[PDB]
Amino acid sequence: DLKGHSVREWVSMAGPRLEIHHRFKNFLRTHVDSHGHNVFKERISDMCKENRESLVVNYEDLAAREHVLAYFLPEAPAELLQIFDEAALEVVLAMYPKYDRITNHIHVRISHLPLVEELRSLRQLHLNQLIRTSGVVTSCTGVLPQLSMVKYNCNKCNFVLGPFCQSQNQEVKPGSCPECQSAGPFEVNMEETIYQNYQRIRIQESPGKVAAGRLPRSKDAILLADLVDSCKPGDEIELTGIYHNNYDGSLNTANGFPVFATVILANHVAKKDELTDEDVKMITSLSKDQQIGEKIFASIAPSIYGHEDIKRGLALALFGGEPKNPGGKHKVRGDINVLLCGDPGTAKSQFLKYIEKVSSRAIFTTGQGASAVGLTAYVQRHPVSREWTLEAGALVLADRGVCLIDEFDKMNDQDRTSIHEAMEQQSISISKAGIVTSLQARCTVIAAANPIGGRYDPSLTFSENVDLTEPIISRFDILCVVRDTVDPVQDEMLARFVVGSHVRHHPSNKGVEPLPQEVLKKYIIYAKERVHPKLNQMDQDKVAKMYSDLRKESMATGSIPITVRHIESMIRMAEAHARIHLRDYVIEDDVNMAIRVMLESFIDTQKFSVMRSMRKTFARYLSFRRDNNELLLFILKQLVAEQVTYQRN
Amino acid sequence: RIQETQAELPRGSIPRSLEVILRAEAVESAQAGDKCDFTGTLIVVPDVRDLSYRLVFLACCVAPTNPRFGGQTAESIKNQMTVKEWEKVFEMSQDKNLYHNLCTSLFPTIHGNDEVKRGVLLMLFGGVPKTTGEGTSLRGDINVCIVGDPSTAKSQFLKHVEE
Amino acid sequence: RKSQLQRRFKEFLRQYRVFTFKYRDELKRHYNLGEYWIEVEMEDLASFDEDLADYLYKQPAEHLQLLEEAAKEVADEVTRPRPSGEEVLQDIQVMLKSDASPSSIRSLKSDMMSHLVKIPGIIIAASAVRAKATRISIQCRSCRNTLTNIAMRPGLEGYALPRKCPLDPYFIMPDKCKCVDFQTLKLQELPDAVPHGEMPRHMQLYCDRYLCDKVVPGNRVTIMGIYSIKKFGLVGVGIRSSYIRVLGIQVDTVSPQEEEEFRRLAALPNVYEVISKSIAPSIFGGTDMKKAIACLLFGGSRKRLPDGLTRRGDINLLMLGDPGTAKSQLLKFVEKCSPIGVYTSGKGSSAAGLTASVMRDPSSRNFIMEGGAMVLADGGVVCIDEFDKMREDDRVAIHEAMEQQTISIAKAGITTTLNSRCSVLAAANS
Amino acid sequence: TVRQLESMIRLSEAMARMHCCDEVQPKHVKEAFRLLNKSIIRVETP
DNA sequence: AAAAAAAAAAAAAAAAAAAAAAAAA
DNA sequence: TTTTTTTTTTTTTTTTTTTTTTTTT
Ligand SMILES: Nc1ncnc2c1ncn2[C@@H]1O[C@H](COP(=O)(O)OP(=O)(O)OP(=O)(O)O)[C@@H](O)[C@H]1O
Ligand SMILES: Nc1ncnc2c1ncn2[C@@H]1O[C@H](COP(=O)(O)OP(=O)(O)O)[C@@H](O)[C@H]1O
Ligand SMILES: Nc1ncnc2c1ncn2[C@@H]1O[C@H](COP(=O)(O)OP(=O)(O)O)[C@@H](O)[C@H]1O
Ligand SMILES: [Mg+2]
Ligand SMILES: [Mg+2]
Ligand SMILES: [Mg+2]
Ligand SMILES: [Zn+2]
Ligand SMILES: [Zn+2]
Repeated sequence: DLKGHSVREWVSMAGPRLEIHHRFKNFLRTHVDSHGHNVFKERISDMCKENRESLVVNYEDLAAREHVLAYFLPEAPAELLQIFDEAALEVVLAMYPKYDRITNHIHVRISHLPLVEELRSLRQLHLNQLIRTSGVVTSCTGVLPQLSMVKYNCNKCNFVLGPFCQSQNQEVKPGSCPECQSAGPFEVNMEETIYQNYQRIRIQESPGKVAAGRLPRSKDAILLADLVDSCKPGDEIELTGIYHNNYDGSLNTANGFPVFATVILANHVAKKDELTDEDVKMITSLSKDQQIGEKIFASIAPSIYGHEDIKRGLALALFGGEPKNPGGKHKVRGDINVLLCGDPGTAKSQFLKYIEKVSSRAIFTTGQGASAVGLTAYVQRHPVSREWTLEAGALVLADRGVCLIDEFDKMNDQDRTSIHEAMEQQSISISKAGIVTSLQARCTVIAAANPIGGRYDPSLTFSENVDLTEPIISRFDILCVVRDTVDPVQDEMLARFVVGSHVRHHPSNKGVEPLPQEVLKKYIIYAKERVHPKLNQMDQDKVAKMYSDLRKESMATGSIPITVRHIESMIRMAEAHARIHLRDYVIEDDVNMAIRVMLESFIDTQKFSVMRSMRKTFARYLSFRRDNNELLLFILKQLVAEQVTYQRN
Repeated sequence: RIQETQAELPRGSIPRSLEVILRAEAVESAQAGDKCDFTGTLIVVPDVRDLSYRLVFLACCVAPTNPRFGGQTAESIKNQMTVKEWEKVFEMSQDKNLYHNLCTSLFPTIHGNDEVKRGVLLMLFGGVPKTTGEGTSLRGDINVCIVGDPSTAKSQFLKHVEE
Repeated sequence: RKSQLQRRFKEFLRQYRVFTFKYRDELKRHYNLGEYWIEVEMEDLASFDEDLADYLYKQPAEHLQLLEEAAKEVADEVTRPRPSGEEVLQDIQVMLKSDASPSSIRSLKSDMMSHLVKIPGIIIAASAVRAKATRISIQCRSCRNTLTNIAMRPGLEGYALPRKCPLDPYFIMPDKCKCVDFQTLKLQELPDAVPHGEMPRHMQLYCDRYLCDKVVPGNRVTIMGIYSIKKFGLVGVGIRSSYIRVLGIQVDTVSPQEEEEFRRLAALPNVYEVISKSIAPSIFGGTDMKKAIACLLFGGSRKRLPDGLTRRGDINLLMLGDPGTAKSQLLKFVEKCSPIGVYTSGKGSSAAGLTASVMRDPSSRNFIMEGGAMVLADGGVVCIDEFDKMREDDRVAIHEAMEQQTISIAKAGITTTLNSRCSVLAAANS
Repeated sequence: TVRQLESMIRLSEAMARMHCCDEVQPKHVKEAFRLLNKSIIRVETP
């Protein structure tokens, strides 16, 4: 239909306007599919059923069926899109006549626009055109209510004025009221006015796409009444919208050039990136595998070789225990805090990052200030929103999740106090400006740290070769002492692992089976939300005798003793292990495994001599579920290492 | 916004900055930190009424002050070059012992310290950055540190690399 | 007609029963007490006349005015006979509450504007009580006539003076205008409801006559109000900052029968034993320690001699032991059981100092008192864990406070002595 | 530690880049290993 | 006892939100 | 006369520097 003088003026005329209207209606009715007969039929049906008041329209099919309309679309998006909305409204009414009571309007969204540009490539030539870009949302305000159909109220004669439709370009100015013909001030009439949601976001170039010697560019976009809340800061989004320019933006103010600000009137948003059913069958299907414990323990941080015990501890921490407060006066936490202390170059931060990735409501912070959110609460005006807000500490943000703390031994005094408070009383008390409040932070703390001097020395007990006071360490349920000891076989294996990773992740090329990560987190969700094991089958006799023996042995030597909190931690870990298997009743094997883990941690926290003392004295407990091959391999490795040391000295 | 070059700075004076203005086509040819030559016209912009004027440069073209190539992917860079430049580059690529030649040429005035020269050369080249399936970023740029007694030509290595 | 709606509200107030008429008697007692306000349960209104409640939910602005007028008339009808000097009837603020579960702040879209909305939150700032005019009088400058009783709209809605009796000849007489209390609060979304990676949203609350200072920053609150925008003489275009008109506030977290219960509980021969075994039942052993903690909880008696000197009556207890014994648990119970109690560590707590501090706001130049655990715990118990790891300033401060019960602070602005009458229960390791 | 393996891989990559080679031959790995070994210095003491 | 690092004070700059007055037509 | 743009003022916050204080050899 190429004809005339101006594209926008061509659509402006009533003739082609109605021609396009009816052609688009016929396209909606007739364009069916290759095989999905009348996609728009079920589309509109679903939209009306959920009351979505929107219609995403692919550009490819619209161009195929009606090439003229698709060509006209990007040149003058406003008029074509308004016509499409008008057409779709009556199409919906024909399909759903009663739906006319709902929103009295339908929005048309267009997706898969062929030509996609970048924020740095925007030019004046793109003014007033439908354009598709990609970017990261760097800021987003609240859902501000914007005037849609105002009804100003004349003061002198108290007569409400008719609906003056609000334009996104200019603020509406009322004339003189028809009744008393007064051009007075007038005021909005909120009760009779109708509004529309108005959100303002900023979209910046993806850092992975910016060139070497260039900085990312940003553009402001306006989401209106249905795209609101479709984005959050940090989202990678494909945005299709109108590169609008003419609202009020012109630096006519002194000391200013005739520049024009630009905002993208958003028309479609697509984020480029868990309440299911019948997956309970899936989770239960492998829950009865009878060896799922090994599978899950091997399915943690698959990019980290070895460190199986650390992976087991992290699994137990993930599934968690059972918080219980007998009466209301004995608060016992159901969490399993974990501390990984080890010499550098052992992938502790890798474990913390994996937990960040795999666990919902999981936040990451560092002892240094290099983390986005700090450990301590405070109140201030947020730098980007300029609004006075109570910045709760990181621990609070992970109220029911996981807080990962890297560089646990490099915190501030106030950071140490805050972590102590959170770990002890499971809450934070703020009295900073005038906010005398106490908000609870029931987080599981997974911490990573290096030993004093950069190397862990087994000749010294754990509590003394770490820059942490005894009270802090006393609140961790598992202590993992990661040691980097020279071992040719393990060194070769790890070298092969990492070098193969490097090979496989080159830009050009871009004893059980671990569960897929998505299914692993589904399993974690279901177990952590549904099964609540009760320890009605624990053998009090065995636990009591074990505790008494450990007390006697630890006090027989000048070593850190065993205390009640160790029994508490063993109970929590047994409950967590039961939760992994969804037993709903802690079983003898669960208790034995929890004892194994707790004794391993407690023994490894001891000095070198006491290490062997307690190993030999309690080897039976520490060998539970540890087959003969593992112990034999460990002993052979010890013997050959002794031989090597004798050789090379 | 630009500022005066170091060579032009008179004794004991801060650099001068005059905000140049770019228009269509040549609207992003200059990036922060680049040494650029701007060709155009000096103009006055106003900042009963008062005539307060400020000088501002309006540039009709922007080009690098010291062009690298006389003429981003490997082939694109290759075509960016002239015939003679590519002849030189290909010749040195086939030049056996190019390692020592680069070491000597890059640091002619620094005696010995072959290891540090090799380190900074490999630094100038660097590794290959990579991205993991989980999204982890594999660092592909090598850093270097130099520690030792004074007058060991450390700041000289830094200045060589900078210049 | 609106008169019919007000009549129906009058009938609901006068004749709603439960027998006893709750609201009639509530009006009687409140007006006699001078409260001049009532708390109307939304569900009772809906049950008695569901149309009224639906109207309130759809058009709160004028229906609440009708309800207030009806309540005023009913109060007059129930308490008209008054002594000379106060017979003038008093308007009545009508707070309304309901059991409906609150709606998350994220659901306050544009559509809910001007509807009655119930949302939860945490108040992070409260402004001082001020004066807003409900009835103003304007006097012409030229003719000096008066236009008394110019009705003023509630909420953040100013008013434009008349232009014609010169032009704009009117000025406001402060001495003749009636005003009421006024306050603005900042409500943040509850941190639990905030999505994982997401900023907390905000809202601005506007209180009224008797709602002012019913909350203090830090309270966890449920607010039922009218979602409203500012109305002040009319790249974002046509955006009017939105706020909530507070109508009902619920702050989340002794009868004579209970007094007699306490009397008989004390009279028991073994009251001491039952109290001793009734503090840390979960914790095993340490009967003497539990008895001592009960004694600390009840405290001695403060004595002020005729010379004015004071003898503290609050017991201070210390517990040194190995880190195995349940003593931090004991402190947690004590802070959970004492009438006024606060748990803290030796180095204060998380963004909550131990002892009070005084700083002068360089801009407003006031004397801001940032209260530590001690002053907050006045008249109660402070449970200090890791009591051996204080800081020198705090060590001296507690040195003074535990004996004198007062913290003396003198800054570049002023000298003062905050009253910290707290019983200290300290835990420590060797 | 393993970070030295990362450094060795990166140095081999840079060595390959120097000659504009497309695959890291063993000679580049040998040169990177030699340089990194020299960078390590023994802590002599009386 | 003296130096190195950290914390707090204090002063200057910026945003900005709103009320009032002078200049323009 | 009536609007409008500016003018201020009145708060508040933020950033740099300096000074003061705390910890270590
Ligand atoms: N067991 C392992 N399996 C796989 N890769 C490993 C393993 N141990 C170390 N690496 C790799 O070696 C490098 C060093 O690990 P990483 O950077 O996580 O150190 P770290 O333990 O966090 O040290 P630090 O305490 O210094 O922060 C990483 O590239 C990591 O992928
Ligand atoms: N091996 C060397 N060969 C050539 N010049 C050297 C050498 N070592 C030191 N110098 C000279 O010594 C001067 C001072 O060295 P400099 O780099 O300032 O010491 P530092 O590393 O302590 O800063 C330099 O100007 C440099 O020319
Ligand atoms: N006598 C006891 N009765 C009941 N529980 C105890 C007893 N002693 C210790 N515990 C348990 O041991 C754990 C350690 O107690 P805690 O008060 O944290 O020690 P500390 O005060 O040294 O930190 C607590 O969780 C507590 O439940
Ligand atoms: Mg690390
Ligand atoms: Mg130097
Ligand atoms: Mg303790
Ligand atoms: Zn009128
Ligand atoms: Zn008059």
